[PDB]
Amino acid sequence: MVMEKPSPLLVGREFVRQYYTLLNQAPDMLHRFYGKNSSYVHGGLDSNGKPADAVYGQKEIHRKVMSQNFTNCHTKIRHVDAHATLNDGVVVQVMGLLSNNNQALRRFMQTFVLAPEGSVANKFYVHNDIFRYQDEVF
Amino acid sequence: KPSPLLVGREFVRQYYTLLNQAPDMLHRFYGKNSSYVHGGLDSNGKPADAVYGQKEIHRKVMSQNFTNCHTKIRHVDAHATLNDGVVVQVMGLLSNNNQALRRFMQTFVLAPEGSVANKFYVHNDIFRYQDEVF
Amino acid sequence: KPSPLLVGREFVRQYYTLLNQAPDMLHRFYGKNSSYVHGGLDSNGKPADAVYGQKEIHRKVMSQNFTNCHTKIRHVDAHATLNDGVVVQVMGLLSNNNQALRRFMQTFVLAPEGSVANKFYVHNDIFRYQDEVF
Amino acid sequence: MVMEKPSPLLVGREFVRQYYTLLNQAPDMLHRFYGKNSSYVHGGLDSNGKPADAVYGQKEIHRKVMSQNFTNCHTKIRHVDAHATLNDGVVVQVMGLLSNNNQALRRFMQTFVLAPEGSVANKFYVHNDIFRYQDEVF
Amino acid sequence: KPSPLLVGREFVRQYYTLLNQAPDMLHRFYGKNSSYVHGGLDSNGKPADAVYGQKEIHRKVMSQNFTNCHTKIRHVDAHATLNDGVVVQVMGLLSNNNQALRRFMQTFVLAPEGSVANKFYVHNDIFRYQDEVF
Amino acid sequence: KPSPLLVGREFVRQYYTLLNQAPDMLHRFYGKNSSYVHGGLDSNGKPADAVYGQKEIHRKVMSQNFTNCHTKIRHVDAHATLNDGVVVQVMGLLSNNNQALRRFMQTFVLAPEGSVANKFYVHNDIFRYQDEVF
Amino acid sequence: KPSPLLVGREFVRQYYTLLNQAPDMLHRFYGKNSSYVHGGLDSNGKPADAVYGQKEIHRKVMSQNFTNCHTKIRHVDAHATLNDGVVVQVMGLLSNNNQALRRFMQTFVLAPEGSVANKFYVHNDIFRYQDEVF
Amino acid sequence: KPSPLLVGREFVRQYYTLLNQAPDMLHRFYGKNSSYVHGGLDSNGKPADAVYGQKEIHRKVMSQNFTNCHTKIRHVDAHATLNDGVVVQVMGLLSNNNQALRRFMQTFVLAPEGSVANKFYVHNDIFRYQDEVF
Amino acid sequence: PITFGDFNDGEIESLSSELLTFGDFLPGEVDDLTDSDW
Amino acid sequence: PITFGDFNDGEIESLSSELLTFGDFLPGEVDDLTDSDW
Amino acid sequence: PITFGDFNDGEIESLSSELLTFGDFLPGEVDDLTDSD
Amino acid sequence: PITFGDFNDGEIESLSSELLTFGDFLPGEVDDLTDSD
Repeated sequence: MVMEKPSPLLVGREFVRQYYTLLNQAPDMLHRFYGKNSSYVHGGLDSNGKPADAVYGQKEIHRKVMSQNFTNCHTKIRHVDAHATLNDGVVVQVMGLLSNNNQALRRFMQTFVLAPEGSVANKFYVHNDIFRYQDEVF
Repeated sequence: KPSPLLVGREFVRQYYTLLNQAPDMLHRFYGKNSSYVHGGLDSNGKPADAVYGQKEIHRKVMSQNFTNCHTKIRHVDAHATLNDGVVVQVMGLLSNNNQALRRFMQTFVLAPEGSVANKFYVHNDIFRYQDEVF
Repeated sequence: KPSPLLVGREFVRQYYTLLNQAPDMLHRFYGKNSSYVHGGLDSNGKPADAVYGQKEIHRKVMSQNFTNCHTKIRHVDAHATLNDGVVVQVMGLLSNNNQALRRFMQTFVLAPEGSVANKFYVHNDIFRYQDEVF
Repeated sequence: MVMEKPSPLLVGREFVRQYYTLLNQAPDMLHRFYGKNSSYVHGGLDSNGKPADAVYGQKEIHRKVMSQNFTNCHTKIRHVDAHATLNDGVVVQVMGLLSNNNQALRRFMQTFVLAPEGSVANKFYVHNDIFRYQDEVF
Repeated sequence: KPSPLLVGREFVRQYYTLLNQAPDMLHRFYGKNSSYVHGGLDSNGKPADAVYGQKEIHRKVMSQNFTNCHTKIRHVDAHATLNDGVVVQVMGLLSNNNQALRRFMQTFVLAPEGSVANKFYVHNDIFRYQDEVF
Repeated sequence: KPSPLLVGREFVRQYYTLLNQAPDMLHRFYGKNSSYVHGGLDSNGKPADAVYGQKEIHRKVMSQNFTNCHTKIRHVDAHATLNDGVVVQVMGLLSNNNQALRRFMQTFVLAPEGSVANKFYVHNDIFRYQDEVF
Repeated sequence: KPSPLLVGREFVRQYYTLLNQAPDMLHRFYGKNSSYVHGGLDSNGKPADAVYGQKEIHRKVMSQNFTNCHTKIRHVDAHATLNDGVVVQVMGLLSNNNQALRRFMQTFVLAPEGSVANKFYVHNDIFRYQDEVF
Repeated sequence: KPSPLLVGREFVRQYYTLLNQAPDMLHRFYGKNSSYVHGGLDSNGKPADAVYGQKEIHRKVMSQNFTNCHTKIRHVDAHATLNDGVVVQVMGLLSNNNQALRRFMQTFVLAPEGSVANKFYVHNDIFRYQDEVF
Repeated sequence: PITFGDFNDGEIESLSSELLTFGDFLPGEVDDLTDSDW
Repeated sequence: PITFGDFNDGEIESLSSELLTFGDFLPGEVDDLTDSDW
Repeated sequence: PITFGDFNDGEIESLSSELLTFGDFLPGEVDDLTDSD
Repeated sequence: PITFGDFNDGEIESLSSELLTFGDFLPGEVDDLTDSD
């Protein structure tokens, strides 16, 4: 009955579950997860051969997220490992499979950094998101 | 007609492989009005109430958050039960998200279908950890 | 129609009372078509196979020769099953001949007689000591 | 609530408690603890120097119990060890201190054998009682 | 005025010597309206009802039936408390009838007496083994 | 006048909730002449002596630096004492900074404020990790 | 007099099907004076010690506890040896517990049982992965 | 300069009073580079190992855990060793845990601290129960 | 009236309900004589 | 109105009764977008 | 009738029942789902 | 003022406290009860 507060591991696992369920169902609402100074890169590839750079905000990450069509995405998580970091933040490492538009499942590797909003207790926003398919890099 | 041992062993293999690979597809193992515990504990520190109905089983399965749920089968015992059912007692170890392996037991009651022969739907699925009680 | 939880709890109490008060009449709990295994090992190390039939069950009980077995039922969970049957999963500690307690996992399957109300027989009995298989 | 008919150790401890409480209060009722074939010797010394012999019954054990005129007896058990024996009986081994009529405490050893009555379950009677003071022996 | 540590240590020594020698004489340690919750298991198993007053305390002590109850004092803490009382928490091992030593805690609240200074009577005595809980 | 059992249970849950969530304001529990000890060791291995005073208690709490303390309360027993005060005897497991749980033994003594009804403060706090002193 | 290639193919298909299906009954392939050496389990797992007899072979196989071990045979070479024995060297991809496919070599030396014609038992069984060596 | 017999008598009375009353702070009699050999058990009770320093000496004394020990001093011999040290050899009866009185010898070699005059610390402490030899 | 096997209702109780007794002292009669102190 | 320490009534539950929340979604407002599924 | 160990012809071939299905899964649909994924 | 170790004058002497009593016992009667039987 002792309420306590969520551990970093449980927080990270809950965030992974919430993030990928929302992405699979309503990708357009994904932009609500991030913040004003939230850096985001999601398996990009520019017209040069090197991985794409990262966005550093809200409007432009929403624009990127619309740029990727992100329809009927199926995700299969093989590894979520979370730990505590500076300012009660949680650093999360995720590995698994992702498939967009019902294509073949491709191996993805990702790193989240969640930070507290401060004013509201037990509220976290995605300060950092680093996602790469290990097929356009390996 | 196959051996109850045969049915139990094959179901154990299929269930504990599909649990690792695609846990979201586990709901297709059960049928209408099937009991599925697997809670271990609840908010009040008590064995979770059974969830009935494929929708409820799927919801609870998704809530459990099985990621790379490895299973270490120590023993599987299958016996014939009423209405050409099979009762399977599976004991072993389980590790979710590559965590520490915990001892577990699971009781499966698989009922058949008068329509399709050699087809079984899990009527009862009871799961418990050793540490949560001892 | 009493609750399956109460049915399983009452049966567990009676069975573990007769395990030591009077193991001679333990076979009266089992029906003609009934499976029984109580955690045995063979020369090769595989767990002992279950026996069938009330008389074979009685003979196996006598071979086990329970002498004042002491029970501590850590957990018992009973649920509904085919033909209003009950499946009971019990976890606890059993000590034989006043020796050290041993952890055990068990599954009972009780099927109604169909002759008189609220009467059950042990269709299936799967007992397993933890240390023997883990 | 498993009934779980009592273990020999608990049976023996309960018998010891009951014996040395009933003897402490009403030693007259002591005769009721025995039966027809109850042999009893209680730290006796005949007019020879050798320990006294044993009684083998009910009327003469009653007579003997009144003979040692037990009264305001203070007994302190230092050791009780009970084990199962033939015919569901329990063999009990007791050591401690006993003082009769408010004299000095005496080092005592004792061996009980309790046997089931047969008709009433969980009922025992003292088939054998062997009690000796150390000083009369050592 | 003596130190709370002093009173606690002296009472611990006297209590765990008189417990070994003359357990029937423990009833005098306590007084009117004093709690003595030393106990094991009950129908519920976890909670033991307190006994108040020297009458119930002596009855409960005789029910416990200490014989050669050896005590193994690992640690004693004594601090001051209300009305110049002493609260002492003592942890260690207990062995009744020369059996296996079991880990235990006991909390005493040495309440003073207003009639005569430097006197103390145990207003609260709480006992709990480790194995019965964990 | 609520039951001392409920008083102790509510205080236990509140105390561990604040010991985990916001350890900064843990000192607000205690009073002017309150004693505190939370399982320390000196050079020679003797368990650390208690500290007195609200400010010294706050200092000791900060030195202990409880970070995300996960606790499982195995047993609580609260009972009446002097001046309607309550003594609480708690047993359980506690782990700070998300390492493994450590078995702990604890005694609280809570005294009424005498100004506001149904108000209590921690007069005494004794905490000992089992492995440290056993 | 069955062809050595034929008996090698029959044994390889039978052994791997049974291994994927019923790891418990893997010991049945062996007997007395049979050497079984595999990847090896230890504190570090590097020292892979050979075990002999059905007792140790079954114990080691259950310790390795293959679960849904999928085997894709790439090559099989069977040849004749002393006492009309058959030596089998096998290449394939083995994926245990739904891990990745890993190259391996399994070398069998099969001896005739003597009593029943066209009956063989695994006299020598040397298993060696690829990644752990290279 | 204090008399050797006087200091021997004072130390013996003080040391045994501390041992009977508060065994916890028994280590305070010793310091650094002090040898303490006092019965003890390694695996059978025969291997007795000396310990050094207040750390080890207190740990050994607490492992011994004297409870209420009545030390009846029969004889005391004090003499002057080197560098104004004192050697004490004591005969008496020791009863630990309210057990039977047993004879013993305890040879102390005390050295002055050096800073404070008329101050000594136990440099060497050789204790031996008489009923371990003979 | 919940029964198991061929056991009558309350057959298990009647059989396993007897309390530990000594000599012929009915379970409890020794307690009074025993607690005859204050 | 039972209070412990100098804490105000209900302050304890006020501080400890914050459900685990993620992003800008309200508590329980992220699981509703994923109902109507199998 | 070439069998190995304490086996006769019939046992493991019957112990590998490819026709057995559970739930609504089509025969082998679960297997394929696990393989190559 | 002869003391040993870190002890000052008479802290152990205060520790003794023979006059401490508990319950209804006369001073030292429990000691006398237990040491000699």
